[PDB]
Amino acid sequence: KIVNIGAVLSTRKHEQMFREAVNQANKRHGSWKIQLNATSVTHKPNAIQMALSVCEDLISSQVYAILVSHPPTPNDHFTPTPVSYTAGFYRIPVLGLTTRMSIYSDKSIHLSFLRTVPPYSHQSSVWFEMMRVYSWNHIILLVSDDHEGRAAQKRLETLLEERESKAEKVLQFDPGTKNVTALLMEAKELEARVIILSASEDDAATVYRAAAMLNMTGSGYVWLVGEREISGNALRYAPDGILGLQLINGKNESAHISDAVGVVAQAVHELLEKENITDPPRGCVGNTNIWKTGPLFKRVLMSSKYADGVTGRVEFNEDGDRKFANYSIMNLQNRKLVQVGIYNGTHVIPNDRKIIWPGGETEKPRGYQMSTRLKIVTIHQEPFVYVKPTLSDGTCKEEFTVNGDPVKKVICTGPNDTSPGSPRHTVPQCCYGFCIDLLIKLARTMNFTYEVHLVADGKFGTQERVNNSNKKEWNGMMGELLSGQADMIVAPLTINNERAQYIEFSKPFKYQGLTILVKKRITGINDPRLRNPSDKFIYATVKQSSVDIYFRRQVELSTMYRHMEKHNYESAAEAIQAVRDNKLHAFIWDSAVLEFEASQKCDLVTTGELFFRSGFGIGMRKDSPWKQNVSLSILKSHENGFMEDLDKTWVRYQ
Amino acid sequence: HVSWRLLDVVTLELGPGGPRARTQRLLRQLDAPVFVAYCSREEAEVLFAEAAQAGLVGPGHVWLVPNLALGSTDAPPATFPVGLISVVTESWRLSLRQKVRDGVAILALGAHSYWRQHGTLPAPAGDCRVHPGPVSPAREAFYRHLLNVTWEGRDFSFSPGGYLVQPTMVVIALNRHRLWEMVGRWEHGVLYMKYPVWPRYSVDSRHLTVATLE
Amino acid sequence: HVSWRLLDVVTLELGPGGPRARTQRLLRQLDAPVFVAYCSREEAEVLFAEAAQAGLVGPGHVWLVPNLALGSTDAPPATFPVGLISVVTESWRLSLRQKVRDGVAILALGAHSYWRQHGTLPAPAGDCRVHPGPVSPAREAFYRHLLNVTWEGRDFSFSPGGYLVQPTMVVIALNRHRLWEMVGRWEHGVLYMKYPVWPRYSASLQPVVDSRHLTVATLE
Ligand SMILES: *[C@@H]1O[C@H](CO)[C@@H](O[C@@H]2O[C@H](CO)[C@@H](O[C@@H]3O[C@H](CO)[C@@H](O)[C@H](O)[C@@H]3O)[C@H](O)[C@H]2NC(C)=O)[C@H](O)[C@H]1NC(C)=O
Ligand SMILES: *[C@@H]1O[C@H](CO)[C@@H](O[C@@H]2O[C@H](CO)[C@@H](O)[C@H](O)[C@H]2NC(C)=O)[C@H](O)[C@H]1NC(C)=O
Ligand SMILES: *[C@@H]1O[C@H](CO)[C@@H](O[C@@H]2O[C@H](CO)[C@@H](O)[C@H](O)[C@H]2NC(C)=O)[C@H](O)[C@H]1NC(C)=O
Ligand SMILES: *[C@@H]1O[C@H](CO)[C@@H](O[C@@H]2O[C@H](CO)[C@@H](O)[C@H](O)[C@H]2NC(C)=O)[C@H](O)[C@H]1NC(C)=O
Ligand SMILES: *[C@@H]1O[C@H](CO)[C@@H](O[C@@H]2O[C@H](CO)[C@@H](O)[C@H](O)[C@H]2NC(C)=O)[C@H](O)[C@H]1NC(C)=O
Ligand SMILES: *[C@@H]1O[C@H](CO)[C@@H](O)[C@H](O)[C@H]1NC(C)=O
Ligand SMILES: *[C@@H]1O[C@H](CO)[C@@H](O)[C@H](O)[C@H]1NC(C)=O
Repeated sequence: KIVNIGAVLSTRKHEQMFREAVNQANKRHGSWKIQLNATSVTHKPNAIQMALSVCEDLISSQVYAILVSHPPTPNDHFTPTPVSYTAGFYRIPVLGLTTRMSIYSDKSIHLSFLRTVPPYSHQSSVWFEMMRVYSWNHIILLVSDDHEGRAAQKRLETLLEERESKAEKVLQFDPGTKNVTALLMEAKELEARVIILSASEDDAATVYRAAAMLNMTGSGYVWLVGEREISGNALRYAPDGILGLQLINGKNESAHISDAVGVVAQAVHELLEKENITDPPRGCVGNTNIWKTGPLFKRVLMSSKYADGVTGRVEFNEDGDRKFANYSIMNLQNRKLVQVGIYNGTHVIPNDRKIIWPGGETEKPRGYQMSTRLKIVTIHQEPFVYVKPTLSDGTCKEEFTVNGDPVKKVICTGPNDTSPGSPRHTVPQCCYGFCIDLLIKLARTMNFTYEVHLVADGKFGTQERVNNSNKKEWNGMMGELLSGQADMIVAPLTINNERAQYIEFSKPFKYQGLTILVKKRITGINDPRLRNPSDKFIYATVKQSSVDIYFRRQVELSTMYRHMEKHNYESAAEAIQAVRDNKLHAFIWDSAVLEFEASQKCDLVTTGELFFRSGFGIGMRKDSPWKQNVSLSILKSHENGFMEDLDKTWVRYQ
Repeated sequence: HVSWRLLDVVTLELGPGGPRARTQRLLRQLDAPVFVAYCSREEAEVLFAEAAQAGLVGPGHVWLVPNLALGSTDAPPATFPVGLISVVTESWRLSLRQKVRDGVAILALGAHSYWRQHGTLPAPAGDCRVHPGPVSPAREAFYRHLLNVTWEGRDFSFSPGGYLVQPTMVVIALNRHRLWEMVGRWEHGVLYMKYPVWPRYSVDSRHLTVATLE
Repeated sequence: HVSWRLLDVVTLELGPGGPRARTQRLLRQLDAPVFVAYCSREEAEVLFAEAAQAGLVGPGHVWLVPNLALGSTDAPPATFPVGLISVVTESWRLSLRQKVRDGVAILALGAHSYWRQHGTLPAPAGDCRVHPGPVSPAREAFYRHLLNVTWEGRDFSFSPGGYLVQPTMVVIALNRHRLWEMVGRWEHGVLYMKYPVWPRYSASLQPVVDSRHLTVATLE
């Protein structure tokens, strides 16, 4: 039972080296029960004749596993295609000594394949490890349009979704293009301060020179690239301080031979005993059939736990990855490279001396360039936000209060001067209230700069699957916050589960709930008049509100929505006049503002107690840098009786 | 715009000859009213035999399989449960002569469509030996000209990946006579039907009949 | 009251010369975190080595076996995973001299109980020349009187079956040095444990504590 294998190579000197290596590795066992062999050929330019030569190798010996390498020719992607396709028809295992392209990782197009060197996707994982070292959490992922680009983006997406913090505005550019300045200029606005790139070498030089023209290689920033972005001629356009990384002992592959035969040896003596092996597919013509045991041999070889090759302990993944290969981190230390870190799977050891960042500062630079002029959005609410027209002199009434202290007012732009019907009138109004004073305190504490402007929709905003069916984009104010129209939200805004996914909330500063309003009396939600709606009494709420979602997610209460959706004023405090008009009897709304209405006005009564608990709070975009501080500030105010004093001044004396 | 209360996902591996021991228990454990499967034809035969051994085959359960399996439409295989649903493109009229009539006609019409407006007849490539043509010439647009096409009322609108988009296709099922029969189709609009109710054709069974009044 | 949802019961053949393919095939396909197995020492060694072949001896799986195996109790053999769990009675480390002394003591205390009851012990009939096995009348009373005993804090007991009932027992394990160390005690139907959470070791100590378990602190 002479078990025979083969291996094709490139330089015809590594062929002699392979012959010597295989005959030396034959000395592992010589018990005469099992023997080994080898046959080697060299490459050729034409693909079709090369594949015919592979078929000649197939017929010339009942082969067991072919091995492939790369020649010094620069035709990268056209190198390993024919052998895999031809040998896949008989489930003949193939071993790629060195090929880093992404496409081969898919076991559905090259169903028989095994690799020892990891593809370009796996190095992305290393970045994540590095990303956790210095606490960077806002990224700018820059990638090309090639299949490797999609693979890298997908790998980084799943690895981020493991911890599931965020990605930040990935943008892809076409391959082999010039003047990429448009996308870079578009993405230069964002607050993130670290970029990641993985594309072609010429594309790397082009993006390097374009960023140099746009002045992005300067101080403070840092962006790191993959493996081939710091090779070839890309160094002729690269600035100092960009991180780089390569594999420990690649592109040699002679030592890699010393691994491959090894594992296949560790395979052969473990396979010939299963039950009924007895044959590989003999012939290369006419015999239209597959090997009866191909999948078995491939699966057994895949799970092989090899002991020690030249390149450490080598295993395989579910698809044939490198399984804990090594990586060396080099720095562009004044147009050179210095090995600063060793990545072996669990971390990167900073055993080196010093790392220089693109800015020249020798300390670890953080990203998240903090802005100074925010874009604050607000909404008209009776006891919290007061809006008035201005005196044509340039502002509105500057006068003392009951106590004599000046009530501070700002100037906010905003609406169209008429909510239901008007083209637009974007005019400045004078703008003062409780939340305005709280924002004044916050700005004084944290050195802010504010430009307040109202919403155009006039509504808070819920989920709405529009007639153009798609993902339900957020409505009005929340869409303005998410799209980038606004940057921070200060208003009497509820905190609910449906909003917690995309927004980060601060600690609540005023506890409040839901309560009924009538003009006398009434009861909570128990009466049959509400269990069974009556033609006399009318129950209406504010449309596009959190209460709409609350009544749109209750199983038993669904029918009340049937009433509520029938007629509900898509309106505001204007709908308050409904209770004055004796049309709408019951108005279900938030406790604080509706209770202030009872005290300020007359003949308006609130019945019973609350039936729901929530809270107001300042919200910001997902994982904004300010959160902690802002929250802390609010809590500190709550300690000093500031909130109680504001409560007194604004809604007590009434 | 629906709920789709999905039950669960299960992954199976079987070497049918000997290693299917744990697969039996794993297939016993499940419980769901709708099953959708995905495997090869021989793998389908062993999987359905194992399911029949397990017992989760009753008429109260329905199987769903893509066109990848059940390729041999012209021959109803054995050990297959009656009343499953599979979906195929327009191929009932297909045959050797049908494919012959389709292919050359579409290729020639595509060759002439680009000529219809300032065009010329194409020429073949070099050979399989010289390995020529590194660049993509203007004639590649001729290949791009083979995207939009129409004939015989059937829409052969294509896709940038090498397949057809907006297709006309039918949904099939196995009746009690062990022969593939037409059940419905999707003619560019919404689903059609020939049997408005599922006949659940064939003792410790399910889907009991319930009669009521309002 | 707990559900105790069984997964599978598997019977295997394990003779010194036997089909290894069948056992390996039946063992390689399994899915459960805990194991209970009933086998002898010469059986346990072979089965444990074969399980060590097919990757099932990590810090995630736990094995429990009765007192049938682990006969040596002083020389724990190889191929035994660290963390093996078994249950043995008291006198787990008592001296052989101490054991025989305790046996003589309980017999003497039973004899003393019989004299206090009636006055003396019965005469023996041990002729292995005749050996008639004539009749019960008197010796059965001595047996029934000896059926219960208690001496020097050791509370023994007996049943109609020749095995003592409800003694204080221990639950032992294997430390990181392949040595039997006491883990838990068992008295009067209430069970203790000296380790609040099962320390799981990996290839060499370095317990790779799980990612889905945490320590909550609270106060009265
Ligand atoms: C869809 O398939 C049709 C079927 O042949 C193809 O028609 C394309 O239609 C465009 C529309 O303008 C035509 O382009 C030509 O551009 C030249 C520019 O000077 C102009 O002089 C012509 O009068 C004509 O407008 C042309 O018929 C054809 N496109 C090309 C590139 O030849 C075409 O394959 C598909 N349509 C498209 C837009 O690709
Ligand atoms: C390719 O790798 C092999 C093995 O890692 C290298 O050969 C080793 O070279 C070192 C230094 O000269 C010696 O100490 C070892 O004894 C060699 N090992 C063997 C098995 O010969 C080889 O030099 C590498 N070639 C290149 C171009 O990097
Ligand atoms: C890979 O390299 C890392 C760092 O050089 C090694 O990490 C150490 O592993 C020990 C356990 O052997 C742990 O105490 C820590 O995780 C690390 N020790 C430290 C930081 O002092 C790791 O062992 C190496 N090998 C791998 C991951 O297989
Ligand atoms: C959050 O607040 C802390 C403390 O108020 C800020 O840290 C201070 O930053 C300034 C300028 O960068 C330093 O002069 C102080 O010494 C820092 N404080 C301490 C205690 O070291 C921090 O910058 C704030 N972060 C954000 C995002 O607002
Ligand atoms: C349990 O022990 C007690 C004494 O320790 C014994 O009970 C005596 O049994 C004799 C036998 O007929 C009778 O005199 C009485 O039933 C008991 N007498 C006294 C003074 O206790 C006996 O060994 C055990 N009990 C039983 C019921 O057998
Ligand atoms: C062994 O390899 C040599 C290499 O040329 C070949 O000639 C011979 O036929 C092979 N024999 C077997 C049994 O594989
Ligand atoms: C093209 O390059 C020029 C460089 O002078 C630049 O000004 C221009 O904005 C670029 N155009 C685009 C679309 O990027």
